Amino acid sequence: CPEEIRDQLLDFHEDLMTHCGIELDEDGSLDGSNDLTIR
Repeated sequence: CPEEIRDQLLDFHEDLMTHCGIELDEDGSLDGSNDLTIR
């Protein structure tokens, strides 16, 4: 099977949110606070 058992690969889709683009699209995806306690 693929890596993700659920449907496809990751987070219900890739080329959506944070991971296909990480040069600054991750940096845009990490928008504000309240993502982790290390903030």
